[PDB]
Amino acid sequence: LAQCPPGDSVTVSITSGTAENSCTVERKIRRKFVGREEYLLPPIHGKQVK
Amino acid sequence: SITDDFTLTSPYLGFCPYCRHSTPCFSPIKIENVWDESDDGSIRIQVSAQFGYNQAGTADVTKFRYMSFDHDHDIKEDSMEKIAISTSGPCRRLGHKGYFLLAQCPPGDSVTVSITSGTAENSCTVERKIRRKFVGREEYLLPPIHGKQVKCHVYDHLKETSAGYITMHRPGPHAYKSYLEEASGEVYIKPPSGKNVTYECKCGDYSTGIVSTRTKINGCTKAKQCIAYKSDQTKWVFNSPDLIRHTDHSVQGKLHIPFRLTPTVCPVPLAHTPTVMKWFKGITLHLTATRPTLLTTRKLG
Amino acid sequence: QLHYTVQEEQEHGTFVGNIAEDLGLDITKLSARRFQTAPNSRSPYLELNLETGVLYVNEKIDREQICCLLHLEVFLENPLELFRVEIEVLD
Amino acid sequence: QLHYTVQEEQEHGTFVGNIAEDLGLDITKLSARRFQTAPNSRSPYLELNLETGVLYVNEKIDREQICCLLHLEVFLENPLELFRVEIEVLD
Amino acid sequence: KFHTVIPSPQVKCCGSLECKASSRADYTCRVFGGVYPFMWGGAQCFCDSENTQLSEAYVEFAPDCTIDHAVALKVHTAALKVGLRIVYGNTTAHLD
Amino acid sequence: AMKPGAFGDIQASSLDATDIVARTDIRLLKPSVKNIHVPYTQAVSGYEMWKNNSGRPLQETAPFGCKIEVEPLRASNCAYGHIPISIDIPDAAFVRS
Amino acid sequence: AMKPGAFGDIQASSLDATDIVARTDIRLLKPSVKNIHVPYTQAVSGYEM
Ligand SMILES: *[C@@H]1O[C@H](CO)[C@@H](O)[C@H](O)[C@H]1NC(C)=O
Ligand SMILES: *[C@@H]1O[C@H](CO)[C@@H](O)[C@H](O)[C@H]1NC(C)=O
Ligand SMILES: *[C@@H]1O[C@H](CO)[C@@H](O)[C@H](O)[C@H]1NC(C)=O
Repeated sequence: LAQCPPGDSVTVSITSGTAENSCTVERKIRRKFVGREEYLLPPIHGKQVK
Repeated sequence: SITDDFTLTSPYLGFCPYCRHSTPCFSPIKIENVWDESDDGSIRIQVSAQFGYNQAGTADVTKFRYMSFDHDHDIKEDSMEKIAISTSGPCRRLGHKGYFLLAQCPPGDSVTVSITSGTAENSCTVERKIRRKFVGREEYLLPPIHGKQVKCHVYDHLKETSAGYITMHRPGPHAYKSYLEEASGEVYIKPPSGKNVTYECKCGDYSTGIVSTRTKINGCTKAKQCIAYKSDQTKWVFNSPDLIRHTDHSVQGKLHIPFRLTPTVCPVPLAHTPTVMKWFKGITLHLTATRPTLLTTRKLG
Repeated sequence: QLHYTVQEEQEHGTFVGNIAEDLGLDITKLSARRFQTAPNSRSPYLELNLETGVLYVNEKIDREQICCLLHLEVFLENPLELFRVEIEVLD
Repeated sequence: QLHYTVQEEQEHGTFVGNIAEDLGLDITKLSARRFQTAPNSRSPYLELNLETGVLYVNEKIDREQICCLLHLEVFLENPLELFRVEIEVLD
Repeated sequence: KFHTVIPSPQVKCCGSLECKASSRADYTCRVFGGVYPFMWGGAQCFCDSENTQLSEAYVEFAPDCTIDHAVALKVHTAALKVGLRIVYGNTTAHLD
Repeated sequence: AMKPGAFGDIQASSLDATDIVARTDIRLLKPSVKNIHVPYTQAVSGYEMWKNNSGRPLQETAPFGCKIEVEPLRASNCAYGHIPISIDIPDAAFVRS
Repeated sequence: AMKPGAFGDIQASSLDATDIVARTDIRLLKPSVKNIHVPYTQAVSGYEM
C-alpha cells in the first residue's frame, strides 16, 4: 500500500539487492477529489465531509 | 530603525498545512510567504526558522537555528547543507539569511522546504503556483547564447541588499500542558529545571502567580482549568498568524527583507528573419519560429 | 494539535493521555458519536480504548525502529470532526 | 571567458584582475555607463573598484571554492552589455 | 499586487473582546466567541468554553512593488513640439 | 472608489505613503479546527487580474505610426497634419539680383 | 528548384553523392557576445515538415 504521485505506469523495484530488478506495468492513475472544489493538498480550514 | 542583530530575535513553531506525513502539523520550518517576481525564475521564501545564524544568534554561515519540540522549549542549531528546497524537482539554493531563503526552482504547483536526515527531519509544503517567466517577445526554455541583452529585473543574490522590512514583536504565552501536574484532587505547577514560570488559574477566581519550583494550587482540582507558561521571554518574534500575540503588540523591531529586486541586463532570443514577398498593396511574411513568438502589425495612418 | 509525551521503552498498556478529557468531550457519548481511530494514522505502538477515550501503549517503544514523533488521528460523527495527536518520545 | 588565476589563501585587497583593460574601456566612460556587478553572479571573495574596474580579494580564499571555479558577471548600459569573468583557484 | 497581512491573533480567556476602527488599508476585523485554542504544548486558556478570539486582517504594498507597479494618470490637452532643420540659402540652423 | 478584484483595488499617493486605502473583498471565517490559525478568504489581486488581460500597450496600438515614450509621457514622431510656418529670413542671407 | 522549409529543400542523385544541392535559408549573424561561436538562424527542415 503506497502513496504515489500521478503517472501513467507503476514500477516496483529492488534498489540494491542481489536481484536488482524492476517491474513496470501500464496503469493510469490521477489525482482524486472528495468535494466540489479542486485542491492540490487538503486545507487547514474546511468542511470535514465523509 | 531596521536592525541586523539577530540575538534579539528567535525562531518559532508554525502550523504547516502539509508535513512529511501529508497532514498539517506544528513545524520548526513553516512557510509564511513566497515571492516570485524575478525574471530569472528565482523565488524568495519566508521560513519560520532562521538561516545563516548559530544557536547564540551571531552571524555564522552553514548554521541555521530553529525551535525545539521539547517541553523545556529552547533554540537549537544545525548545519545548513541538509536544508532542501523543492517545487517539482530539487531546487538550487542561491542564498540564505535569517527568516529568508532565495532559491532557483523549476515550475510546479507547490513549494516544499525540508530538513533532510538527522534529528528534526521534516518538511513543509504549501500550494504555490509558480511558472516559467519570460523577458522579451520570444519564448525560450533556456537563455540564448546570442541575443539582444534587454533590461530585466532579478532578485539580488547578495543578502546585504534589502527589499523592505518585517515587523518584530514580543512573544505571547505558549502555555505548555506538561508544566501542569495533576494530583489526588489538586494541581501543581512543575517548572522545568528551575526556570521561572507564570501561572494563570480560574479555580474559583482569576489568580496569577510566578513560581520557580513545584507549587500547589489550592483551589483547583483539574489541570484543564489553569495554565502555566515560561516567563522572561524577551526575544522578538515575527508577526505570524500561528502565534498568540502578547498583551503589548507594539512593533518592537524591524528586520530586513533580503534579495531585493534589482535591474540588470539579460539576453532574449532573436527570431529568424522573415522572408518578405511584395504584391501591389500587400506583403506576405514567411514566418519561421520554433518557440511561440509575438508578431505585431499596425498601419501608419 | 494534541501534544503528548511518552518515555523510552515504556511498558504495554500504560497511560499516555486522556483524549476525551482534553477535548472537553462528554464521557457518556463516545459510542453514540462513533469514536474511532482514523485509518490514515495507524500506530502499532499505540492503541485507544473506544469506551473511555484513553490512549495506551500497545507495543514496546523503540527509537531505533522509530527513528522523531508519533502521529495519530481520530474522527467523530454527528458532527463530522477530525483531531490530531502527536507524541514525543524521550531517550 | 576572461578566466585568470588567484592563489590559495591570498590576502584581502591584493590585486587580482583588470576587467576594464581587457575589454578596452576607459575609466570615465565606465563611470558614466554605470559599471556594476550583475546581481545574479556575485562572490563574497571578490569585489571591484567602481571607478578603476579592478577585481580584488574581498574575503580570503578558502578550500570549499563554492562547489570548481569562481564565476562573476558585470553589466553596462548604453549599450546594454553583459560580461562574464571566470577565476581559477590555484591550490 | 497587495500583500495581505494577518497579524498574530488576540486570545482573551473568558472575557469579552471587541475591536475598534483602524486607519490601516482595508482593515477587516471579526471576533469569535466560544473557542478553545491549541498550540504546541497544550491548551492556551485556563477557562473552559467562554474563551474569545479576535482576528485581524489588512493589506499593504508588496516588497517588490518598487519595480512592478502601475501609475494612474489623467492627461489633458497635448502640445506638439517639433525639431526643425532650416536651411536658408546655404546657412543651416537646428532649433526646437 | 476601489473595487474588489479589479485594477486599482489598492491605492496610495506613493509607494512609501502611509495613507493606503483598499477595498479588497476580504472576510474572516470562524476557525473550524482548534488550532490558532486565522481562516480567511480574499478576492484575487486586481493588479494581477489586470496584468493577465491588459491587452496590447499603446506602443503597438497608436495611429499615425508614432512611438510612445515615458519620463515624461509623450508620443514622438507623429505624422498627422500640416504646420503653418513663418520664417523671418535675415537680410544678410539675401543677395542682389 | 529547392525551397526552404518545404519538401526537397536538400537534393542529391544518391545518398553518397558529392553533388549535393540545397537552399536552406541560412542566415549568419554578427557575434554579439565576446566569444568565438558562430551565431546563425536557419529554416526548419522541410523533410520533417
Ligand atoms: C524569575 O522571575 C522571578 C520573579 O520574582 C525573579 O525573582 C527571578 O529572578 C527570575 N529568574 C529565575 C528564577 O531564574
Ligand atoms: C554660400 O555660397 C556662396 C557662393 O557659393 C559662398 O561664397 C559662401 O561662402 C557660402 N556660404 C557659406 C556659409 O558656406
Ligand atoms: C489569465 O490567466 C490564466 C492563467 O494564469 C490564463 O490561462 C488565461 O489565458 C489568462 N487570461 C484570461 C482572459 O483568462
